[PDB]
Amino acid sequence: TSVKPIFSRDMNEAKRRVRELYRAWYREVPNTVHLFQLDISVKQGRDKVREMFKKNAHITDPRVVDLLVIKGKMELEETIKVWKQRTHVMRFFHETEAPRPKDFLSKFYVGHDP
Amino acid sequence: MNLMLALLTNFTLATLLVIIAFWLPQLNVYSEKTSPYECGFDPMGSARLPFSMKFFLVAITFLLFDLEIALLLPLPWASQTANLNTMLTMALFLIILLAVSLAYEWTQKGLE
Amino acid sequence: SMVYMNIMMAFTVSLVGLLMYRSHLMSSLLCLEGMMLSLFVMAALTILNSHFTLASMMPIILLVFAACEAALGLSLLVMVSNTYGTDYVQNLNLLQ
Amino acid sequence: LTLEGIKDRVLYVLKLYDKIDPEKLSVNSHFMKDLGLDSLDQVEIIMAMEDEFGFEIPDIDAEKLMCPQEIVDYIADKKD
Amino acid sequence: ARQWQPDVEWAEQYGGAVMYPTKETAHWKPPPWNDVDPPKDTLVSNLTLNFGPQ
Repeated sequence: TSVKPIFSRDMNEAKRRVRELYRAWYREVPNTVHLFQLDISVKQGRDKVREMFKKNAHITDPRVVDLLVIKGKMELEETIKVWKQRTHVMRFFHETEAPRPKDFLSKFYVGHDP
Repeated sequence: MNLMLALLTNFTLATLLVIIAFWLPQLNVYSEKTSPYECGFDPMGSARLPFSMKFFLVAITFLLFDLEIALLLPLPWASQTANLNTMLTMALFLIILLAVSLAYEWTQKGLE
Repeated sequence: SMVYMNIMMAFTVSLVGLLMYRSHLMSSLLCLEGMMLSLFVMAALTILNSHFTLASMMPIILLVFAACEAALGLSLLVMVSNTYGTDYVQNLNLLQ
Repeated sequence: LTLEGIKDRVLYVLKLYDKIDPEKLSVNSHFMKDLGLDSLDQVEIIMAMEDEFGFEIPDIDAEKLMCPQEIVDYIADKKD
Repeated sequence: ARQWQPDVEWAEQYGGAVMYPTKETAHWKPPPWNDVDPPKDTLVSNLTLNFGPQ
């Protein structure tokens, strides 16, 4: 592997960097719930964040984790400020979309092998 | 005794036409979505009203130029008079006394 | 007559509890400029029926200072909000 | 300024989190070797000290604490 | 040396906050040795207007 990294070196500065920005998002859940005038319960906004970080824990490599940092670092520009007009935030909460079957027999009635 | 019935006509005709527009033909109980909208063609303004210095000095400066036109106001009544060397030389004083108050402030106005 | 009792009852727009209190100090500077016209009128009712012919220049001059006075006092009330943003008369630091 | 008053504050934090720890107010909960959590979930627990008793959580010490003994001891030389 | 007792404690007992003579009360504050400017808090994030699809 002959390529320079982005920020980290090996497995330790990376896995303290990802723990840094989690304390930003944990602080900046109960701000946007009134900064956009959106009416839900505040514990919903904290459940989505602790859901989202456990998704990517299958990585065995540096600078891939560092790539996800840059996306995670960027969103705190728009979210902590007011650049999303109430609608780009609420797309994480799929309220409209109908539930998927996800079990074998219910797929077999409706749909040609999804 | 009409001065005083020369204006209470004019204000009761004024308040008539506003309540036959704001009230009466109005009452919006249907859908009338008064949600979070109506925010003056914008969004949420989390900042309050900030102080602006260059728009305070415009208030005070006018007020001190407004006073001594009321001193200057009875100049046409000061014509049909007695001793008039006094009346001329005192009338010219206040205007210069208004003029110097420019020229001192005129060396520092700012972007007004 | 009764045109002097009202208004001498209306001179009690000082009333000193509401001449510096409570907070939003603009409410207190309000009745300092509103204490005039209880002096501008109470003079004007007396000079005018009793034909003095000369003292009626004094109600004209009564406004000219009290306008310039209160304008000075309003300059400093920006300076208390230039340092804070709120006037709030329960600001006190220099004891006595 | 009381050494026991900071042992108060550390020892009603943990069950106030409705997650893993079941009323274990021991000082010897050693947090993913005695108690048992995820590596991510401890990071929440440290953050509560800014508004509860007042604190900064400055540095890499949050990767180091791992027990409410060590939480009190770093608060101990922080204040008294 | 010998002459009298010009001791240190006569400066701190006269130590200037309020001169608590016969009791201790809600003292003022160790008043500033320089000219008096503690409360420096003057800042605002200026207005964020969008002259956008207006």
